[PDB]
Amino acid sequence: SYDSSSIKVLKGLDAVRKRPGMYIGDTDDGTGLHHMVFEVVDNAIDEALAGHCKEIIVTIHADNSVSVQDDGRGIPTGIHPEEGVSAAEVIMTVLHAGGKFDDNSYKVSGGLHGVGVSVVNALSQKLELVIQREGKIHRQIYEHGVPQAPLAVTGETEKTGTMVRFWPSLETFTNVTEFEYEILAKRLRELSFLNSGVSIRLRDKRDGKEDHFHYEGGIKAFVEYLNKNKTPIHPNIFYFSTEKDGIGVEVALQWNDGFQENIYCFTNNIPQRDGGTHLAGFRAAMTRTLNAYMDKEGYSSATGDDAREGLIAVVSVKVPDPKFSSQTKDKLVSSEVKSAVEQQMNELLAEYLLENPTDAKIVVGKIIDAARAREAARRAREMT
Amino acid sequence: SYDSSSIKVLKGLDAVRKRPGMYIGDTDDGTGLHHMVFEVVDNAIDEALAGHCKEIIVTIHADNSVSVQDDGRGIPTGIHPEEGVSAAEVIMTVLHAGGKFDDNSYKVSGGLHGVGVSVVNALSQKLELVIQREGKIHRQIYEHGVPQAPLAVTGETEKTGTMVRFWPSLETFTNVTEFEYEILAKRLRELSFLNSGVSIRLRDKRDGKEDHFHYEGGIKAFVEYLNKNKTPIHPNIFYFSTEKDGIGVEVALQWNDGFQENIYCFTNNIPQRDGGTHLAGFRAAMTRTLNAYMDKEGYSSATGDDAREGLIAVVSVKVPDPKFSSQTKDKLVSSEVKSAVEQQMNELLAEYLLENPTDAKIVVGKIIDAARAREAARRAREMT
Ligand SMILES: Nc1ncnc2c1ncn2[C@@H]1O[C@H](COP(=O)(O)OP(=O)(O)NP(=O)(O)O)[C@@H](O)[C@H]1O
Ligand SMILES: Nc1ncnc2c1ncn2[C@@H]1O[C@H](COP(=O)(O)OP(=O)(O)NP(=O)(O)O)[C@@H](O)[C@H]1O
Ligand SMILES: [Cl-]
Ligand SMILES: [Cl-]
Ligand SMILES: [Mg+2]
Ligand SMILES: [Mg+2]
Ligand code: NA
Ligand code: NA
Repeated sequence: SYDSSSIKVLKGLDAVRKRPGMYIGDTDDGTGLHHMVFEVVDNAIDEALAGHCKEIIVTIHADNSVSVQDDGRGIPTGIHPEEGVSAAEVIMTVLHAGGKFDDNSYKVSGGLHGVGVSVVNALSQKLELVIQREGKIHRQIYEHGVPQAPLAVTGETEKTGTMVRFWPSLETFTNVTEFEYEILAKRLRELSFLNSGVSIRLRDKRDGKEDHFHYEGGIKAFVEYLNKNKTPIHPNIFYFSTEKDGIGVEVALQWNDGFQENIYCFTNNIPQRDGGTHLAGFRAAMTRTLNAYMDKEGYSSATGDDAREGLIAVVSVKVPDPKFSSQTKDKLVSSEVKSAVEQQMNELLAEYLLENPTDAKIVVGKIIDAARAREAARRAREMT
Repeated sequence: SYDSSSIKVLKGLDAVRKRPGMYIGDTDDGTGLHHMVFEVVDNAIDEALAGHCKEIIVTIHADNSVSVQDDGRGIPTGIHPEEGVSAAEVIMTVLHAGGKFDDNSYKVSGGLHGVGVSVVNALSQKLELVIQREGKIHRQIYEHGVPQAPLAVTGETEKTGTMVRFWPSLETFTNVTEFEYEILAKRLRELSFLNSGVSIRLRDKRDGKEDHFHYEGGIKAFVEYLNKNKTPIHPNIFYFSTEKDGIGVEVALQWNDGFQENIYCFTNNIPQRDGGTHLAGFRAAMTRTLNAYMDKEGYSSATGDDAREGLIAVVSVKVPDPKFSSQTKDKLVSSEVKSAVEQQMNELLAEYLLENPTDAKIVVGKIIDAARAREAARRAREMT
């Protein structure tokens, strides 16, 4: 019998536990498990983007929990009048709740859905929250998303910051249930490059391993790092950072003598594994600008794929209200970012090629060689 | 100042309008716009999967609205006691609400989040709902997700079904704002193949164009259709349908003399553009089973990619509670589906090759030729 009693409304965090895939991704291969950490880290990075956090400490504990401490402003603790509990508890227990729906608290933030840490909470057997704010230490414990007691003051402090420690629920996560140091370290190293001036520490209490990431030089240095064990073919890394029409665009790139393409795209410091409009704009400007240069200098018919071979690039955009296809933010679907990146790249890459004739000549050589190899592969295929 | 008044909770459907990308996808290139239709169509298909709907009519109206009529059971109309309004209104105005959180109303369904038609409503300037149920016609109008009046009886009927007509909000959708016949027709043709016995009609009132899709022969015929304007190299399409361990697995495939691979994956009739665990299991069993056959018959070192060239396949699984990474359901992230597909394929594909020696020999020839062409391309590349 199909009638009004067949219709169910899921309340609070029940939807997250019921359908974890739409909130955290794959709960079996480890990627969802580590995403729990990255949600908490993204909130600390957002305090760093806002200018308030200079140190982040990520700890893998020996009982398979993870903690993240930041020295930012602290999650607000005052009573939220509408809901009648502390703003921190609203944040931990209510979907689509937070301080990133306008630009008053965070001008630019990776966060935008009001869901992230509420997901972490919902999918954790236990979560510990410690907040340092307004001279006071506040603490609260959750079990499966349920607060055990109201947020309470436990003492005094000169400091500000937020600490979240969580133990993931094995009723949700299967197969890969332990944290992998190198997965966390990769992401934290990249965040250090993206956030100059912010100390990021990683500690593993299982084995005593630790890292301290504090690179200077930003994404230009990130490109150097990524070519470290490769062989760059030209010495001058192309780089710019601009802020035009409400949108920050920062690009670095360099070709090496290998045959792979590795472009890393980020929006408000969140990676897009599956690319998006920023990558589409980057590719479009590279193809245009190189073809124009080869035409003006008399070297020209290669395509956009021949520009790929040997490329390492980082594209990092800063956007007031970006649009992603999912909570995991694997893909950027904001059309005006395609145009901002394309426009800035066309102008600054053309200047780069004019100002660095030796590099330009080497890169043209590489593109031509890629095209020559592509055409020979094709003829060889046809002939078998 | 960052404090508890900085924390905002979005209510009702406000979150959908605020962050449409996580609910509908890209609101500028047309893909989100057409997804609005497919959400409504998916709900009618779910009535068809359940055995209650034999006809679906999709109409593109001349004012740029779309309607979908089905002859299923009808959206329940009785008052939902907890919320105090009709179950239909709860469905249209509340996220994570519906009848697909257990298997009592729909054994198997594409739907699972309780979000789809509430998203359509939230992002529509206007929505018209007409429900035929229990001898009565019920009607309600929404504007920007807001009901204008409570659901009302308007007359009598011998029929059952649901009709939804919506006008998409241009405050949300940009650039591609008109419906494209061929986008809808492609999806509806594929749903006809996936749902034998269900009449699917498409009508465009802008120009009088119409289609009636009612293919028989199912996914085996779908593979024939997809090779129609190509040249299959062997006459016998591989096909099976089984239901083992709670999971339905149905596969059809055939090689052609071209060089592209086109695998179409579906879970409860919803396509996965970005693949997933069903595709991973399909690839794994193909590689294993073909290598075993080539080893036993003495033809063997090709890889999994050489099995790709010329392949057309459809993989359709039926799963009680699948896991997707997003509301748009582009990717299946359920580990036990990888194993069900892999296991069923290994057993039935090996039988197929034994029972059809002429086809097996042709397919082995094709795999070998693909490998030969791959190796020649590689040597040619190296030498430039
Ligand atoms: N470490 C932190 N320091 C200060 N405020 C924080 C911190 N973590 C969370 N918050 C606050 O809690 C809110 C909710 O966080 P969260 O549930 O992650 O959603 P969000 O960051 O706003 N968006 P999203 O992560 O994309 O879902 C944030 O918007 C902040 O207002
Ligand atoms: N055409 C229909 N006929 C009968 N019942 C329907 C129909 N459309 C919607 N419903 C009911 O309305 C509920 C909510 O639909 P919807 O908001 O699309 O979510 P869902 O189909 O359950 N899941 P999802 O589409 O994955 O978000 C369904 O679960 C059904 O109970
Ligand atoms: Cl009812
Ligand atoms: Cl406060
Ligand atoms: Mg967040
Ligand atoms: Mg639905
Ligand atoms: Na914001
Ligand atoms: Na169900």
